[PDB]
Amino acid sequence: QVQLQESGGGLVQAGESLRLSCAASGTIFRLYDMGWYRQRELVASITSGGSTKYGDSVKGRFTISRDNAKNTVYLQMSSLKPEDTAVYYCNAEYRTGIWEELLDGWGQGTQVTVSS
Amino acid sequence: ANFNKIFLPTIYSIIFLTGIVGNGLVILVMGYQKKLRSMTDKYRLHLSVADLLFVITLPFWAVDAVANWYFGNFLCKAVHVIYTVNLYSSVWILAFISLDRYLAIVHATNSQRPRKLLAEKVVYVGVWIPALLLTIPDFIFANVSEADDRYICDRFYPNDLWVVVFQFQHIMVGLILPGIVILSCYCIIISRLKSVRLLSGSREKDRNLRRITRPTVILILAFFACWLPYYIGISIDSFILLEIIKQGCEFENTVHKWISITEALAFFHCCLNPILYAFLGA
Ligand SMILES: CC(C)CCC[C@@H](C)[C@H]1CC[C@H]2[C@@H]3CC=C4C[C@@H](O)CC[C@]4(C)[C@H]3CC[C@]12C
Ligand SMILES: CC(C)CCC[C@@H](C)[C@H]1CC[C@H]2[C@@H]3CC=C4C[C@@H](O)CC[C@]4(C)[C@H]3CC[C@]12C
Ligand SMILES: NCCCCN(Cc1nc2ccccc2[nH]1)[C@H]1CCCc2cccnc21
Repeated sequence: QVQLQESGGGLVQAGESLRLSCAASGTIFRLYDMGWYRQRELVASITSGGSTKYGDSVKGRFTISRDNAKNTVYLQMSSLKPEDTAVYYCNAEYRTGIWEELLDGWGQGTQVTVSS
Repeated sequence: ANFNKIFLPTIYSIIFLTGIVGNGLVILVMGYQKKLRSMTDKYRLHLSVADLLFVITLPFWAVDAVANWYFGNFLCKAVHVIYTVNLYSSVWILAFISLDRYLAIVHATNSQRPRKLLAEKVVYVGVWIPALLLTIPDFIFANVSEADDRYICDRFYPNDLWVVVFQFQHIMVGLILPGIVILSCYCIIISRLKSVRLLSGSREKDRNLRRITRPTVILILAFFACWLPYYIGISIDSFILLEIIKQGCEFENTVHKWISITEALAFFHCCLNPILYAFLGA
C-alpha cells in the first residue's frame, strides 16, 4: 500500500501565494499521473512526462510542478478569484509491481479559504 | 561406483513417477476436456506431450543403471531418438512462447493474424521438423555394445571428435539460439512493461497481459536454472577432451561424476509445467 498526505491549506490573506504539497510513501514502483481534482473536474493534471492539462477557468493563473525524485506535486496559486475557494484533493496513479495492474489513489483533502 | 548405482535409479524413478502423473494430468485436462486454450496453453500442451513422450522411457535407463540392458538395439535407438526430440522441442517451444509474448505485448492490436499463423502452421516447421531431422545421428550411432559382464546402450562414434562436435551443437541449439531469442524478446517486453502507463488502451487488457506474461517468465527462468549446471559440466568436459584443461585422472573422474549427478538432477525440467500449473493455478 501507499500513503498520500496533503498540506498547504489554511486561512491566508487575499492576494497572497501558496504552494500545496502531496508526498506519497509506501510500496511505490512507478508513478504515472498526478493532479488536483475538485463529477470531479481535473482543475490541474501533470503526467510523468510533464504534459500538463490545465482547466479552462484555471489556465494562465496556476502553475503545477512535480519532482519525481522528491515524490511530490506542487501547485502554485496566483491571481486569486472568488470561485477558487474550495477543497483540493490530490490524485495519483501508481503501480505496486511490474506484473500488477494500474492502481489509483486519492489524497486526504486540503481546505483553502480565501475571502470573497 | 556403488554410490551412483544406488543414487541414479532412485532419482530416475522419482522423476518418472512425477512426470508421468503431471504430464498425463495436464494432457487429459487440456485435451478431451477442452479447457482454456489460448496460445500459451497450446504451446504448453505441445510441451507436455513432448515431456511425457520422453518420461515414458525412464524405467529402461533406471534398469540400465542398476543391473544391465536386456532390451536391444531397437529400443536403444528408440530411447535415444525420443530423448533428442524432447530435448530440442522443449526449448524451442519455450522460444516460441517468448516470441508470441513479444508480439502480443509490443504490437497489441495488429498481431492477431501473425500470432495465429505462428501458433498454427509455423510451429510444426519450426519445432518438430528440425528436431526430427537432427535425429539422424541418433539413428546411425545409437547401438548396444557387449562390454564385460553386461550390455551398454550408448551412442558410439568413430572417435571423440564426434562427441565434442555433438556436445557443442547440442549446447548451441539448446541454449544459445533459443536463449538469444528469449533474451531479446523479454528485454523488449520488460522495457515496455515498466514504462508504458497502460498497454493497449484499457486496464483489463493490461492486467490480462501481465497475468499471462508472469508465469512464462517463471517457467523460463526455472528451465534455464535447471539446465545450466549440466551445460557447465559438459563444457568443462569438452575442454578436457580438447586438451585445454590438463589435470590428473582424479580431475576427470570428479567432472564425470559431477556431470552424471547434474544431468540426473537437470532431468527435472519435465516436471516444471505441471508443478507450475498446480501452484499458480489454484
Ligand atoms: C543462456 C542465455 C543466452 C539465455 C538464458 C537466460 C534467460 C532466458 C533468462 C535468465 C535471466 C532471466 C531474467 C532475470 C531477471 C529478470 C528481471 C525481472 O524483473 C523480470 C524477468 C527477467 C528479465 C528474467 C527473464 C528471463 C531471463 C532473461
Ligand atoms: C532443480 C534444481 C537443479 C534447481 C532448481 C532451480 C529452480 C527450481 C528454482 C531456483 C531459484 C528459483 C527462483 C528464485 C526466485 C524466484 C522469485 C520468486 O518471487 C518466485 C519464484 C522464483 C522465480 C524462483 C523459481 C524457481 C527457481 C528458478
Ligand atoms: N548408459 C549410458 C547412456 C548414456 C546416458 N546419458 C548420456 C550421458 N550421461 C552422462 C553422465 C556422465 C558423463 C557422460 C554422460 N553421458 C543420457 C543418454 C540420453 C538419454 C539419457 C537418459 C537418462 C540418463 N542419461 C541419458
